[PDB]
Amino acid sequence: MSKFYKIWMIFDPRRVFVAQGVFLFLLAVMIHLILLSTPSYNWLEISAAKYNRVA
Amino acid sequence: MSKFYKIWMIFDPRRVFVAQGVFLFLLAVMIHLILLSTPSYNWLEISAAKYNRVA
Amino acid sequence: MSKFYKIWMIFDPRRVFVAQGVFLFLLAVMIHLILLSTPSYNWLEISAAKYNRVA
Amino acid sequence: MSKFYKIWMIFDPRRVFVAQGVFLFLLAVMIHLILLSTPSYNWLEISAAKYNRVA
Amino acid sequence: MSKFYKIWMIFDPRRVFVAQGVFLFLLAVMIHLILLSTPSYNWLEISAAKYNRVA
Amino acid sequence: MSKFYKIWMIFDPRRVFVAQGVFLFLLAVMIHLILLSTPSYNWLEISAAKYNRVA
Amino acid sequence: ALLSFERKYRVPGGTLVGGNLFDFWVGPFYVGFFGVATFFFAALGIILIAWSAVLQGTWNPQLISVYPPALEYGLGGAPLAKGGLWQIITICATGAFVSWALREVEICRKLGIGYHIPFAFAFAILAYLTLVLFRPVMMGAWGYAFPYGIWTHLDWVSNTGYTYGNFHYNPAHMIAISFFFTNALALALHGALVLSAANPEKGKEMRTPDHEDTFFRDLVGYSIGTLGIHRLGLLLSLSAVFFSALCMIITGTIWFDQWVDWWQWWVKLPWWANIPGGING
Amino acid sequence: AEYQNIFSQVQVRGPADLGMTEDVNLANRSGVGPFSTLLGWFGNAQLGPIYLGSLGVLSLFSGLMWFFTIGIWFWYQAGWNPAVFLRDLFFFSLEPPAPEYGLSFAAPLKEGGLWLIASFFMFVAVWSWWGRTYLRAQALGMGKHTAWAFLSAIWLWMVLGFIRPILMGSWSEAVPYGIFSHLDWTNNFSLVHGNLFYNPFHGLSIAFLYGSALLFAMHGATILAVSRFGGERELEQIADRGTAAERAALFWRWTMGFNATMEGIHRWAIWMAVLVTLTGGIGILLSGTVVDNWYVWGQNHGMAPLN
Amino acid sequence: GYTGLTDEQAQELHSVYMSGLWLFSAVAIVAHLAVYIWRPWF
Amino acid sequence: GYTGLTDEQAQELHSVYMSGLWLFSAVAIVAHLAVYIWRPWF
Amino acid sequence: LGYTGLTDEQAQELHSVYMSGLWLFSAVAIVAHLAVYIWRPWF
Amino acid sequence: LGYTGLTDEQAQELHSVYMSGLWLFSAVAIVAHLAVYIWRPWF
Amino acid sequence: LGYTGLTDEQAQELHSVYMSGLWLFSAVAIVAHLAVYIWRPWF
Amino acid sequence: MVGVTAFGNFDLASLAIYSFWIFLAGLIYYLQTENMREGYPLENEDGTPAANQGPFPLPKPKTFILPHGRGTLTVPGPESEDRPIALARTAVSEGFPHAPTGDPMKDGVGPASWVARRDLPELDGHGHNKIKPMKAAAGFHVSAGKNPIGLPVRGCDLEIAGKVVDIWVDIPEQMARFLEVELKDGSTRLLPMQMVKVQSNRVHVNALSSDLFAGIPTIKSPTEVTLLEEDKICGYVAGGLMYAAP
Ligand SMILES: CCCCCCCCCCCCCC(=O)OC[C@H](COP(=O)(O)OCC(O)COP(=O)(O)OC[C@@H](COC(=O)CCCCCCCCCCCCC)OC(=O)CCCCCCCCCCCCC)OC(=O)CCCCCCCCCCCCC
Ligand code: BCL
Ligand SMILES: CC[C@H]1c2cc3[nH]c4c(c3C)C(=O)[C@H](C(=O)OC)c4c3nc(cc4[nH]c(cc(n2)[C@@H]1C)c(C(C)=O)c4C)[C@@H](C)[C@@H]3CCC(=O)OC/C=C(\C)CCC[C@H](C)CCC[C@H](C)CCCC(C)C
Ligand SMILES: CC[C@H]1c2cc3[nH]c4c(c3C)C(=O)[C@H](C(=O)OC)c4c3nc(cc4[nH]c(cc(n2)[C@@H]1C)c(C(C)=O)c4C)[C@@H](C)[C@@H]3CCC(=O)OC/C=C(\C)CCC[C@H](C)CCC[C@H](C)CCCC(C)C
Ligand SMILES: CCCCCCCCCCCCCCCC(=O)OC[C@H](CO[C@H]1O[C@H](CS(=O)(=O)O)[C@@H](O)[C@H](O)[C@H]1O)OC(=O)CCCCCCCCCCCCCCC
Ligand SMILES: COC(C)(C)CCC/C(C)=C/C=C/C(C)=C/C=C/C(C)=C/C=C/C=C(C)/C=C/C=C(\C)CC/C=C(\C)CCC=C(C)C
Ligand SMILES: COC(C)(C)CCC/C(C)=C/C=C/C(C)=C/C=C/C(C)=C/C=C/C=C(C)/C=C/C=C(\C)CC/C=C(\C)CCC=C(C)C
Ligand SMILES: COC(C)(C)CCC/C(C)=C/C=C/C(C)=C/C=C/C(C)=C/C=C/C=C(C)/C=C/C=C(\C)CC/C=C(\C)CCC=C(C)C
Ligand SMILES: COC(C)(C)CCC/C(C)=C/C=C/C(C)=C/C=C/C(C)=C/C=C/C=C(C)/C=C/C=C(\C)CC/C=C(\C)CCC=C(C)C
Ligand SMILES: COC(C)(C)CCC/C(C)=C/C=C/C(C)=C/C=C/C(C)=C/C=C/C=C(C)/C=C/C=C(\C)CC/C=C(\C)CCC=C(C)C
Ligand SMILES: COC(C)(C)CCC/C(C)=C/C=C/C(C)=C/C=C/C(C)=C/C=C/C=C(C)/C=C/C=C(\C)CC/C=C(\C)CCC=C(C)C
Ligand SMILES: COC(C)(C)CCC/C(C)=C/C=C/C(C)=C/C=C/C(C)=C/C=C\C=C(C)\C=C\C=C(/C)CC/C=C(\C)CCC=C(C)C
Ligand SMILES: [Fe+3]
Repeated sequence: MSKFYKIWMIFDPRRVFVAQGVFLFLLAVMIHLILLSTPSYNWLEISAAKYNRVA
Repeated sequence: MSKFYKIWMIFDPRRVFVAQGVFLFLLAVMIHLILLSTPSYNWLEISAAKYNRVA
Repeated sequence: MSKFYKIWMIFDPRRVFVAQGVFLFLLAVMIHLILLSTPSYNWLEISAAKYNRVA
Repeated sequence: MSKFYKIWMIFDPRRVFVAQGVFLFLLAVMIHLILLSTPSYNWLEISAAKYNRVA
Repeated sequence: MSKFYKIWMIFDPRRVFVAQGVFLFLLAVMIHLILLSTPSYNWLEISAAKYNRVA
Repeated sequence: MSKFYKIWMIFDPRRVFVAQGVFLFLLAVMIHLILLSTPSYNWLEISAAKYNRVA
Repeated sequence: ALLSFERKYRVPGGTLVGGNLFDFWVGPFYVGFFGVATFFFAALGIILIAWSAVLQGTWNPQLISVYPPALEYGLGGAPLAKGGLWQIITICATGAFVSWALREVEICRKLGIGYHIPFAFAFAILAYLTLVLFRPVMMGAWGYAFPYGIWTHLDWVSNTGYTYGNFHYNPAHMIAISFFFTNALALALHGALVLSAANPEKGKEMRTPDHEDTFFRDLVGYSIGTLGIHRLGLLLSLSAVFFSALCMIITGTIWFDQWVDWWQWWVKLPWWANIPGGING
Repeated sequence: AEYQNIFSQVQVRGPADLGMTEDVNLANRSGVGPFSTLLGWFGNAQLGPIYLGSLGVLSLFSGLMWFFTIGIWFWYQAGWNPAVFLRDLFFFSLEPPAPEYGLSFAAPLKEGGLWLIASFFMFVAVWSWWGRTYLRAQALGMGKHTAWAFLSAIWLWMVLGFIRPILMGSWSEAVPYGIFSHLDWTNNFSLVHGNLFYNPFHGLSIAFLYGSALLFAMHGATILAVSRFGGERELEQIADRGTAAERAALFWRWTMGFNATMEGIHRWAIWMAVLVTLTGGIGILLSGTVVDNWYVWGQNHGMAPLN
Repeated sequence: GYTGLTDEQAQELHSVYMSGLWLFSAVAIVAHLAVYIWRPWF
Repeated sequence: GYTGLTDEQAQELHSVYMSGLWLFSAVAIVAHLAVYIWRPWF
Repeated sequence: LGYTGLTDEQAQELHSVYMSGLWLFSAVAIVAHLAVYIWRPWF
Repeated sequence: LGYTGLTDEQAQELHSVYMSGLWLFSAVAIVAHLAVYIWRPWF
Repeated sequence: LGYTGLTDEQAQELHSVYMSGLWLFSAVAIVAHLAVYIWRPWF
Repeated sequence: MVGVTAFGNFDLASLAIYSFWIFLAGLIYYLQTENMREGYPLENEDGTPAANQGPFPLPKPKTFILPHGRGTLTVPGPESEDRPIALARTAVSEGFPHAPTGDPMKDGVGPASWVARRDLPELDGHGHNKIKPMKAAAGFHVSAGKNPIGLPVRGCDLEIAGKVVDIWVDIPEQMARFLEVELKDGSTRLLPMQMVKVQSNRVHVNALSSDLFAGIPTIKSPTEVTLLEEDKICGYVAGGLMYAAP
């Protein structure tokens, strides 16, 4: 575990930082998409009932 | 088992770490999607019923 | 039988190990999906009925 | 019956070994699929009746 | 009868053995499929009746 | 009738023997398929009645 | 006016008809015998379209529509206002398109190049003549041809298609579509690959056709080559139009029913027609 | 009749050709494949080598899993019967979730869950192939025209399967995986939206699709017509214009009054093809979201007669 | 000789080919006898 | 021979191949016995 | 010794920074998850 | 040697590691099958 | 000494950290399975 | 958004279609000006700049950087013929043909035209001579199709001009690019591979009568062909289709 750093002599940081930057963004958007598609967690739609802004 | 380390004498370490990273990502997403697609294990729809949210 | 190892004089073991890995994984994935399609063996549904997780 | 080995002087073992490997797999899968589609021999549907799992 | 072996001076046994392998296999496949198509010879359907295995 | 051997001076024996092999297979199979197409000679269905195999 | 290299090529000869009577240029355009023929038919066909717009009583160019004779007229002549103008404009279109191909043959001769271009264009002419001439003549009425109108010819495509159900099930129409999509794929790739070599990253030298071969082998494990790609783009385009013409010449002449019902011949092959399960069991 | 240069008369085979190095990471490039004498009549005979690497493996594995997920659903729909599988092969279909499920991931595996799983593997496979198409050009120092051209096709594909379903609010709007079923979807889409012929961007998309057959016929015939002057060697005609490029230019100038260059015809080519799916994707994105009946929209915009 | 097989090579190779043919065709006859004993077609 | 192998190599190669085939055949023979005991097809 | 041509010390420097960026990111991630759990539990 | 370029010494050791993987994988597969069988027999 | 150009020592160096990573990942996965089993048994 | 208009019938689909017409007009202007990098400015038949240059302007110069040290090309640029053209006017008006003043095959005009290309070989990606005689590239051999080497070469007059002694191959593209023909004086010529028909017992050259083969422009080195030499050879042979009389 103390040699987890040894990866950087194996993998180029330019490749790794871009690949991880793309990955994390799409994972985050995927989860926000999943929750917005779920009526029990759509925070905009929850607020519409909580404050009765609906109708 | 003492000589499984000789895998690294025959396979390039980058190709192995990439191929195994790719595998574990696709497998993990597939199982979470199988469970979301399973009415008895979708955690979002479970909690929606448990707390009388719209479900 | 004792000479079976001479297979590695015939085939590049990198290509065999790659080919074998994807063979095993596709075979295993097919068997699990066959059993999930099989109502008497879908473990996700079996537990759902055992614990009354639907209705 | 003794001289059969001279066939390896005619065909490259790499090609023959791969060809018979693919043949045996595709034949075996075909037979198991013929059996799974045969109601009198689908072991998954047999054991479902034998143990009254159909309910 | 004595001279039929001169066929190997005309046709290179590699091409002959491949062509013969395809021919004989596909011929066997024809006959078994004709028999499976034939009510008096479909051995799986005969065995089902003989052991009452259907309904 | 003696000089029929001259054919082999004009037509390459390989390219004739291939043509004969394909021709004889096609002619034989065509006749067997015609015979099965007539109930008068379908040896499977003659046998089915003779041995009372479908009743 | 000339391209800076053009003068050395403007020699006499190569004309198929008329010798030097029309062997001259008009601006950039070569004339020749068939250029005179082309312009006459083109101008007449265009002007009869504008006159048909007067008879129809619209000046919106998207509503202008010249309909063929009704089916009651068979393959005979119709009144000009009621299908006869369409018939003359069809003659003019055929005269213009054929003259244009023949004018291209003359330009090929004067430049000493192969005849591939007028030959390829002749496929488009045969697809046109299939839809306006050969198939209507087989079916026995000019009214099975399409109307000359920007949107009204799409009504003909719709109404002709839905006469046979979903027209996607015509098996030759499927093959034509496959060539049309594959041609458009290959044109995107070929344009991009040549441009990516001539226009590399900033400061780099022009790439060679060795880099072009290398990129596609790296990408897909094969490379058709400089000559293969131009053969392919030609044959994909011509195959698309051949199978398009074929799909229509059979439609309403040897096939009359819903095209979806054709595919049952495979489903009802007797070795598996009755086997339970699936979609058709 | 003369030689038309459509099939080769003589094939020559040298050594295997390994291709340019530049900045290609040569450990990731395979050996060369076998030669095909059949392909040699029409183009090059050599198969391979191929470059794999990281986006390669990602794309090929996800693409395999997409294909395998559909295949198993077809084997299930066949009831595992190998005969029914071949009878009904074009009739099987992995359908998207039903409309009541909206965009929620809660649909059962048989009612649309496997379609989401299949669609996820397709998403990763196609997008990782795009990055692979960008990086293979980068390693050779080439322009990114091929990756930007591929992005135009991805745009239509993303609209069909992802963006428009989200904007319409259900996965039921997406295309099913199946031979006849995506055709039934295409027909049904046009009927629900009131004849897609009267969509102006479907009209444009067809204009560029016909134009692509027009233009590649013209260009392919042109280059074969001048191939007797080495005109197929287009990069050397760009660098050092020969008689091939001049005869090609003067054919079209004398025919139709204007002409391209050897470099500039490939810009016409790329845009004619790119505009097929660019305008196409817009035309689908407008369908149902902005216009629900294109024929009536056509009547209000002066392209169909009023009632 | 089109294949380059010498007369001795062809007289050898044929002997092994025939040996396999007789073995294969023998096993086929055993199979036919068993299936005839199970269910005569003639 | 057109594989380039010496005869010695072909003899060696065949001994391994056939030992594999005997092992594969043995498992198959047991598998058919077990299935025939479980559920005869004749 | 290696593929990238980083030194062993350059690897350690970059890794120490990378890990700190990860810990800052995940620290916010925990606070967001705990906040959403307190607001609206999913179990 | 043969066609690859591995020697007898190299191949005979590699095969032992391969077979160590085979039996370990197979042993877990036996345990998985027996556990599933005890839970739910398929014969 | 092998195809990869790694030495017998470099191959042991990298294997030691690979197993360090594998055991950590699987340990977290084991904890995740046990938590979910306690929450909602699938057997 | 369905039915929502800013004004009139102008909905969001109207905004799209009008925006596209602006984009298309811009793209067509971009495409045409890109295609003016060769052959412009336009000239009068005497060679002076034509008063009408058309509606599109010349694009700004781009520079291509050529591999293997061969310099840079700027386009558009100064673009003289750089050679004599043996043509004379047949009319005082513009737009008529110019007749050859002498022998057009040898003067290199009309379909016999050729361009002052670079007098160096075309190179492959490594910088070797791209096209070579096959004897000079040892791995190459005819792998399928009728091998022409040793066949007699027949003209359109139906008389034998010579025999095929080698194939000149494109090395990277691995294709036959010329046939070398040995004439009845033992001097050779290159024939373009696309101009010949490799029949079962002969090579037929439909462009040339058997006497015209001596007029084929000869290469200066027996082991390479320059781009200038290629154009002269290919032009000369194609010129025969118009100018080879019976
Ligand atoms: C439904 C969608 C369709 C969609 C249709 C398809 C759309 C997609 C394809 C787009 C293709 C673009 C075409 C292009 O690049 O044009 C510029 C180029 C430049 O040539 P140039 O050589 O470098 O310069 C011009 C000049 O030096 C040529 O020599 P010269 O001056 O001695 O002779 C003149 C020519 C023809 O020139 C002209 O007609 C005037 C310029 C036309 C420019 C067109 C674009 C800009 C103005 C557009 C609005 C002009 C409004 C007035 O030769 C002759 O005149 C000899 C007589 C024969 C021609 C008689 C024409 C009779 C009048 C008919 C009406 C013509 C209208 C243009 O060539 C020309 O100028 C002549 C082109 C002639 C055929 C054009 C066909 C394409 C459609 C019409 C033009 C594009 C706009 C849609
Ligand atoms: C009843 C049927 C309807 C109809 C309904 C539709 C619908 C619905 C659509 C079209 C669309 C199209 N129609 Mg329409 N259409 C009809 C009538 C016609 C007629 C005609 C003569 O009547 C024609 C010529 C056309 C023509 C066309 C095209 C211009 C356009 C598709 C462009 C394209 O490239 O797609 C093919 C290209 C793609 C789909 C892009 C694919 C890219 C992806 C990334 C590829 C992934 C590959 C995958 C991973 C597999 C890999 C395998 C490899 C071996 C590894 N239509 C009638 C009116 N049409 C489309 C459009 O754009 O409309 C505006 C569309 O969505
Ligand atoms: C065969 C493969 C593809 C192909 C090839 C092709 N087309 C070609 C060529 C080639 C190789 C040419 O050499 C030639 C050319 O010069 O190109 C610039 C041509 C050409 N392809 C053209 C168009 C075209 N090609 C099409 C298709 C295709 N062309 C095929 C897909 C299509 C469609 C709809 O798919 C169209 C519209 C022209 C640009 C040109 C032929 C020009 C020509 O014939 O000019 C002389 C005639 C006129 C200038 C005008 C004639 C006017 C008529 C007398 C009146 C109008 C009648 C018409 C029926 C009205 C229709 C109304 C519509 C709304 C229905
Ligand atoms: C601009 C519009 C046109 C367009 C453009 C276009 N398409 C493109 C490109 C461009 C410019 C590319 O660069 C790209 C490409 O690479 O082309 C060669 C592509 C492409 N266009 C494609 C298809 C396509 N394009 C189409 C259309 C269009 N493409 C338009 C006409 C169409 C249709 C329906 O019209 C199709 C089907 C692909 C050929 C390619 C994109 C490839 C891709 O994304 O693939 C993803 C999937 C995989 C990588 C693998 C799938 C599974 C395989 C079976 C591999 C399995 C391997 C595994 C290891 C096997 C193991 C087996 C075990 C059992 C042992
Ligand atoms: C020294 C020379 C001496 C010459 C002697 C005289 C010879 C005259 C006969 C000529 C023989 C061939 C005529 C064609 C076949 C025939 O019998 O047709 C007779 C049918 C009549 O069918 C009628 O009868 C048909 C049935 S049937 O065929 O009779 O069974 C029926 O289907 C149809 O509706 C009905 O109209 O008419 C035609 O087929 C139409 C011919 C159209 C020609 C002009 C076309 C103009 C319209 C636009 C298309 C333009 C295309 C331009 C192409 C460049
Ligand atoms: C679906 O089926 C129907 C219902 C239609 C019925 C009819 C089906 C039908 C027609 C079936 C026919 C089946 C046939 C033809 C089966 C044939 C099977 C064969 C050929 C099997 C062979 C197996 C061989 C094996 C397993 C060999 C393995 C060899 C090994 C492990 C060792 C390999 C050798 C070496 C490593 C060499 C080392 C030495 C050196 C010198 C390098
Ligand atoms: C890629 O190329 C190479 C050459 C490198 C090959 C690589 C091959 C390789 C090394 C693969 C490795 C694979 C691994 C790590 C596989 C591991 C598999 C495991 C651990 C599987 C475990 C399965 C367990 C199962 C199926 C258990 C099932 C139990 C069941 C169904 C019943 C349980 C009953 C109850 C809980 C009830 C009673 C008890 C209680 C508490 C109620
Ligand atoms: C109503 O039903 C029908 C439609 C089918 C009615 C009938 C229709 C009809 C027109 C039928 C016509 C049938 C005909 C034309 C039958 C002809 C049969 C023939 C051509 C039979 C020939 C057989 C020849 C054989 C088996 C020859 C074998 C030769 C062998 C084994 C040796 C070959 C020689 C060598 C290996 C020696 C090589 C020597 C050297 C020096 C290397
Ligand atoms: C319903 O009725 C139907 C429609 C199905 C009627 C069909 C009627 C019909 C046309 C049937 C046709 C049947 C035919 C033509 C069958 C022919 C079968 C033959 C010829 C089979 C031959 C088999 C040969 C075998 C198994 C030989 C094996 C050889 C071996 C194992 C040895 C290999 C080794 C060597 C040769 C050594 C190499 C030597 C050296 C020196 C290197
Ligand atoms: C539901 O059922 C169906 C309807 C789908 C029917 C299915 C029936 C059917 C046809 C099933 C077929 C199954 C088959 C053929 C399975 C075969 C499996 C095999 C061959 C498994 C082998 C596994 C081997 C393993 C796990 C080996 C691992 C080796 C490892 C980890 C070490 C590799 C070696 C080294 C690192 C070498 C180191 C040394 C040096 C000197 C470099
Ligand atoms: C439909 O079927 C179902 C889905 C229901 C069942 C399918 C069942 C099936 C076939 C499952 C197969 C499972 C297998 C074969 C699992 C194998 C798992 C293994 C071998 C996991 C190993 C994981 C190792 C990890 C995560 C870690 C390694 C760490 C290393 C080497 C240290 C270096 C790394 C770093 C310093 C991290 C740097 C940071 C980043 C972000 C890369
Ligand atoms: C021999 O048997 C084997 C099992 C071995 C192989 C059988 C192989 C076989 C029969 C394969 C069949 C394949 C077929 C017929 C495929 C047909 C595909 C067609 C026609 C597709 C058409 C259109 C597809 C489109 C437009 C898809 C777009 C998808 C997109 C844009 C992805 C969007 C992503 C999602 C909705 C997923 C979102 C999920 C998450 C987690 C964010
Ligand atoms: Fe090109």
